[PDB]
Amino acid sequence: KSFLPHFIPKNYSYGDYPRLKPENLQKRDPYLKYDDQANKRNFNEPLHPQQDDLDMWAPDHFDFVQDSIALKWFGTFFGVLAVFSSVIYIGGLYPEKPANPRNYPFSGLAKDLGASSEEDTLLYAAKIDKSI
Amino acid sequence: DHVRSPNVSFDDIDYNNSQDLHNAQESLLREQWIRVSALKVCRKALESCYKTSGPNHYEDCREIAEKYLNMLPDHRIQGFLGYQKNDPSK
Amino acid sequence: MLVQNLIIFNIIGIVLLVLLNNNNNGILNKKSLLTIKNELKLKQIGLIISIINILIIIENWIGFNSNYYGFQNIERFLNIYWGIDGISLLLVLLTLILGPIAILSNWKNLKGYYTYYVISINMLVILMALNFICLDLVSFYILFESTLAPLFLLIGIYGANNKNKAAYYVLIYTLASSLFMLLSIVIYYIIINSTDYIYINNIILSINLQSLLFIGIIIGIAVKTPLMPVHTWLPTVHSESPLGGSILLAGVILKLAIYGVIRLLLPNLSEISMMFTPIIYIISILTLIYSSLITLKQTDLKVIIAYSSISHLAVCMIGIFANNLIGINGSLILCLAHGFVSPALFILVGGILYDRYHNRLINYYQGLSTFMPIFSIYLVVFSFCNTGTPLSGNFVGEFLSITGAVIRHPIIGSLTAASVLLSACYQMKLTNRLTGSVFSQYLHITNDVTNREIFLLNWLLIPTIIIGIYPSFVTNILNLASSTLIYSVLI
Amino acid sequence: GPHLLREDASFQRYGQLRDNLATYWKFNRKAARNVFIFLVAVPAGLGYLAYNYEGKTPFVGKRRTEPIFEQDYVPRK
Amino acid sequence: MILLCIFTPFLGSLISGFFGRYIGVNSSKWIVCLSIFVSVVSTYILFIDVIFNEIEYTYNIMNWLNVEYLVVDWSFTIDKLSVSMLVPVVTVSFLVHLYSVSYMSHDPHQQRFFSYLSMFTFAMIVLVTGDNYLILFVGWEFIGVASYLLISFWFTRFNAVKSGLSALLINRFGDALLVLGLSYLVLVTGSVNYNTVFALGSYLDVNMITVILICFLVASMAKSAQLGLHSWLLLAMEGPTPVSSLLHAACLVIAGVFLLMRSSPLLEYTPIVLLLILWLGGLSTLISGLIAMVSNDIKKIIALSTMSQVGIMMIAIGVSCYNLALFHLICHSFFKALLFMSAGSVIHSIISEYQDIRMYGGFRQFIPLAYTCIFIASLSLMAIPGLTGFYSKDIIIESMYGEYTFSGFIIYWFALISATCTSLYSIRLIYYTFLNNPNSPKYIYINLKENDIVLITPMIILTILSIFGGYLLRDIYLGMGSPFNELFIHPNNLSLIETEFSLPSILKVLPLITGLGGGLILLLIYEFNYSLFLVYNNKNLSKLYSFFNQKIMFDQLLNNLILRSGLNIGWLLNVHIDRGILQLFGPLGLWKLSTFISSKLNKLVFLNIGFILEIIVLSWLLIVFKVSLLKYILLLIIFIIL
Ligand SMILES: CCCCCCCCCCCCCCCCCC(=O)OC[C@H](COP(=O)(O)OCCN)OC(=O)CCCCCCCCCCCCCCCCC
Ligand SMILES: CCCCCCCCCCCC(=O)OC[C@H](COP(=O)(O)OCC[N+](C)(C)C)OC(=O)CCCCCCCCCCC
Ligand SMILES: CCCCCCCCCCCC(=O)OC[C@H](COP(=O)(O)OCC[N+](C)(C)C)OC(=O)CCCCCCCCCCC
Repeated sequence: KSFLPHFIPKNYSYGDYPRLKPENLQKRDPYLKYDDQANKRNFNEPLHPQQDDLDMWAPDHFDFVQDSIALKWFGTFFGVLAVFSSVIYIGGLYPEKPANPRNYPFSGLAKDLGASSEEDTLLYAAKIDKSI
Repeated sequence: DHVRSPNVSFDDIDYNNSQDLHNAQESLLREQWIRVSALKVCRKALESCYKTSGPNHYEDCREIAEKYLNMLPDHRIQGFLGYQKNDPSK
Repeated sequence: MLVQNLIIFNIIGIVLLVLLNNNNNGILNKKSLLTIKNELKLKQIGLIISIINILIIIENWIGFNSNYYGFQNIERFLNIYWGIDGISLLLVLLTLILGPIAILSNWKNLKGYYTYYVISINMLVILMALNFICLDLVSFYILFESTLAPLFLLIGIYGANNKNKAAYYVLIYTLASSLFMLLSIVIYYIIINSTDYIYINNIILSINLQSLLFIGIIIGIAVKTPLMPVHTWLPTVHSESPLGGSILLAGVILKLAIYGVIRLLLPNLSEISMMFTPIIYIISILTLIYSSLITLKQTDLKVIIAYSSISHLAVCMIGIFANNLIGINGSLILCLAHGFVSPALFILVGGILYDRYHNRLINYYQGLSTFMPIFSIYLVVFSFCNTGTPLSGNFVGEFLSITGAVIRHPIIGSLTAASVLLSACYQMKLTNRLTGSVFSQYLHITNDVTNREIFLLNWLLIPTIIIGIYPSFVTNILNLASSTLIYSVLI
Repeated sequence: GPHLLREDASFQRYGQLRDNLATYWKFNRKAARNVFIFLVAVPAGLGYLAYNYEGKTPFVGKRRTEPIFEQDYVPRK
Repeated sequence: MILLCIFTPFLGSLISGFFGRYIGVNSSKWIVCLSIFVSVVSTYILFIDVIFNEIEYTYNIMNWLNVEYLVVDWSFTIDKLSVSMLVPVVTVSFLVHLYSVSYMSHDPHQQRFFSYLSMFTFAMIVLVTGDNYLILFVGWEFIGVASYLLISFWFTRFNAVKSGLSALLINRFGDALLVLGLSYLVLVTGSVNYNTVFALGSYLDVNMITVILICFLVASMAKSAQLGLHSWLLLAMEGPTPVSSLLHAACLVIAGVFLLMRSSPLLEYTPIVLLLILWLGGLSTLISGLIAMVSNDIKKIIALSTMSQVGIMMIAIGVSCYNLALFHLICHSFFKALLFMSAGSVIHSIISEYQDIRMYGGFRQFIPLAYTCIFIASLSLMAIPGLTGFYSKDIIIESMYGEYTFSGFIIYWFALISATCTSLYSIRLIYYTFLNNPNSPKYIYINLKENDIVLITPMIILTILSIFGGYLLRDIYLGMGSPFNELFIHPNNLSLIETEFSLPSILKVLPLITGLGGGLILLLIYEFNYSLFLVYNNKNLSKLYSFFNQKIMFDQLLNNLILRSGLNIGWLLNVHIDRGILQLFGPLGLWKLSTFISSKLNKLVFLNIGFILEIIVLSWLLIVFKVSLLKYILLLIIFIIL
């Protein structure tokens, strides 16, 4: 069922500060009546030293599955898509280009693409239409 | 009225003369701001050329774009401390 | 016509308040009329003094030439030369503006001794303002540390429960570090026989001696901005000092370190500043990143605001140490913008919430927009200004400082862009909590923001928006002065 | 005046603990590891990167001198 | 005309924000609607003048930044691209505002809601009309600001408050990268103006262009809720339905697409970024569709549909088909807004205001007008031939195969499955809400009625635009040779021919067969063989259902791992550094050192002749000893302090 968030210490010794079991106030029963109904807290109830990580204003904690199991599924999902992508690449099953890619006249539109002379023709031209 | 820069070079003054040194620092700074003004005017030509040319901006504004990219690395404020405290000849 | 008039008028102002209030102290058991209404007639005179101080610099501003290189309004007074340039002019105006604002913040929330508080505030404003117009290192240091004596007593008398600890922190942190800066100043007076700004800028010292001088000066500066890891005094001082003390400390004092870099490091130790720039960036980047993450775990309302100032001034240090005009101008713009938004956050926290409930713990406050809508409007607007949202002067300062950092160092200077995310993380988490959910069960319904607190928030918001939308008011004055600080030899 | 805030003892103890965590800090092996990472290891990583690429990034108006697209297409057949 | 189009929505926000108390609820809502309508009419006039007459409008208010060579002005331009973005923005905003008049009629804070709603419209107008990237950034930031105030409008609700914070902080993550990209733009080109930067794209280093547009890509993912920065999108459903209708149709969700299309002249010269955009859009399309088929909240399903459709625009950008992305963006803004409006009409029609589709059933006869709007919008979403979505979405899926590269072929399958899922969750959503056996109590059905005319009016206008809009505007954006110089397509990247002609005839109908045919199979199983979908029996099906119902566990991973660790780093910094070593090397450590040293010195001060005599005689050893031993004496003295 529920479990505490990460980085919540099991023990602490802050002098004479009371030592209480760390409780996530987000998991408390909402149908009960509290002095502070919004935060699910009664007046003068002691606070954990890291209560800011275990209250309503803390990030919402998800406890449907364990993080290791949740990360196993997350890697498995993208692992399937990775194998599916690599097989088609290594196998080379993706279709070939039906025709020669588009060609353009005037030395592959070199002058219209910022070229200055014949030295910089290949630096700016597109695929040159060799068949005039 | 429009006061003009008192052209003075660090290479023709004595730094012990605080007035001559002050003019050399001011003269170098004022020439650097003229380069920035020139750069902004040249960029205005590039902006106007790009809009009116449309798909022809590569050809119509080729020389202007080349000029802007060459002037950009050095058409900026560089200060006077660098040249005042250093002798390039040595 | 500036320093002479400013010192003489304020000294006469100090004497005038002392004569009136202390005339009947001779065990008279008297009642008197000046002390009626919490010494209203003595607070009013001190408030008028602060306003007149602003007019003094405005008269000299009319004659200021933005196209003139070098110091203007050069004046000899007390065997000291005083001058004004573009950078000094704006910082003086900010210091004097916060004068009346600091006094008005503690108008009717002090337990007594208003006359002592008023004189101390006006004395601090003038001393800090004079520190921007001195033209030598010795005069700079004299005014740099003269503010400690009025500030130490001010915190220890009008402070919060831990005022004793805060008074020790500010006195010892800022003196032990400034003494290392005095050593570098003493070295200048030994080998050059002068500490004049213009005289020492033209002298090139050995690369080893410049390293020693830079370290001595930077220790005094780094503690005062402040930078990590010498920053721990600032959260304690802000959380315990009175609201007017916090406004001056956050709005003026922390800006003296940035101005100190302009005067004491860049034009006189230019060669070693280039070498130290990677080290300064690493310290400031870690100061920015660490402070933002540390702010996420704070529970004191006023401490959260104190840490926010550390992160912003880290950007100012990064921008001011960039060797280009974009970074330098942006750092100066951010200092002016921070000089208004940061006091406003203390006013909202330590002046509005604290003056009603007297508790600075965050757990007692939530859903304040239900019965304090006017408070929440200013809190949200100033929260977005503090996070660098456009239309505010902070965004103009932060963007140019980040841009200047990238120009100075494209690789590690890019890390300064993390301030856009990190600043919104801690600032909005505080604002989202203070306005969200139902009204706090630990609070009783009371008055919203009053007219006096409305005036303080509005006239701190107005300069931020004006600078944010049209920063050319500031850039035009700074452009000629800031261009002198750049060190480069392009061939 | 009217004590508009209902002070809570648990909140005060929680607040006092947060403001005085330095009293109970111990320079153990756990603390030393965190101190080393934040104050030595992390600055060293930035320290190396800052000087490795210091003055080696001329990005102002950097020009392209290599063609982007391929001229001739080689079919897989 | 340009000034009236841009700043009129700002006037409505100011009027309701500060004068809404003095004019009442009703007049505040209509004045805001009036201000948006003025912008609507002015935009349509400009659309004819700009698109058809090839005219441009530029207004320069004043200079903003004048730091040496960096000059930025408060200037706004209306070119083909800007006015193309304005039509979805202002028109849908007006229809949402008209929709909001009757939907929010029972809310106690209507004046503030319309003030925030019109402010968002003004922020988006500034985003697409600025003539430089910094003016774009102004709208970019206030879009997140207004959305934060809209998602958390019901600030008394804890979930809405935290959801608004989630949207703001994730979008600020993109803003941090966006600032970094603009700074690099100033570093390389010394300007942020469109007319300056776009004129140097072919001459800049490819590495420099990649860094700038990688920052743009990260910023785009946050706004467009692509993979890795999409958790906030579903949390945006905490706000009122009019917010969701406006947000997910022609607003913040589409801001990421516009940024990449604006940067098309730069984006064409860094093919590696295009490869990243193509995969990021393709992955988000596949993931979003799978999640939407096991979701129960009606607004969550539509929100997931928005994420799936935005990715379709991204893959079009990834293949340099900026015209395809823009046209699908305009069409999507019309029928997706209709879905949210009609979804909010179903929630208002039911008395309990339930939002789970599992509690719906048999609404088709009771609310036929809402059903037809959903039915027509669903078919338009499913790219049914003849409708707006068919002319805008089907071509993009074809363009993946027409690219004829390895990445395009893989994304084609992802897009094909996305298209199949798009029909699958539309049929599933319709069946649960309108065709399933009733699940809600009988008392709900005897009080189930359609809403008023004011709510209906925007939906009918959108419904007609969801039938004929795409057919009329296809030639403007998808026509061959149409001049759209604002979007630059390199000659080597024009694949509109190989996509149109070389495609096998089977691929032209394959999405249709999988959509309608796959939808019929799902419909038959639900009606007659529902025992198959009792997935709580099978263990693998339960895990598979749970994995996609929890949205690829990304929300759990983001919170339990990334956000928690980021907060713990601050805790570690606070405990071990700020309150730790800096206190040992600080006031606390020096106090213990001072106490130890001063205690020793206190015992050395007492009146004793023998004590002082020995010290005086001991000092005589300094004279005797050679001075090179002073440091050894110094170490010895410290040893005695211990
Ligand atoms: C809540 C607290 C209160 C704060 C809220 C109000 C904040 C208002 C902020 C305004 C800041 C001042 C900006 C206007 C000052 C005038 C600027 C100026 O000096 O003129 C510049 C411009 C041409 O320059 P020039 O030829 O030199 O003329 C100078 C003649 N002496 O001359 C001009 O063209 C003048 C143009 C005046 C424009 C009027 C202001 C319009 C609104 C701001 C426009 C900014 C762009 C839109 C921002 C919205 C977001 C997109
Ligand atoms: C710019 C140069 C200024 C220098 C001179 C300033 C005035 C000095 C005090 C003389 C008059 C006086 O002691 O009078 C006392 C005044 C008036 O306070 P009050 O509330 O009326 O007194 C209480 C009596 N009741 C209760 C009956 C009303 O308070 C002050 O002490 C304010 C001035 C001192 C502030 C800083 C103190 C430390 C200074 C350290 C310097 C490095
Ligand atoms: C180079 C940059 C230098 C920056 C400043 C240096 C550290 C300043 C520490 C503040 C001390 C303070 O405030 O003194 C006050 C503190 C009071 O301690 P407290 O806070 O009440 O807790 C401790 C009390 N208990 C345990 C009861 C709660 O007494 C001390 O510690 C006395 C020793 C201070 C000596 C400082 C000399 C510094 C020498 C120069 C640097 C090598």
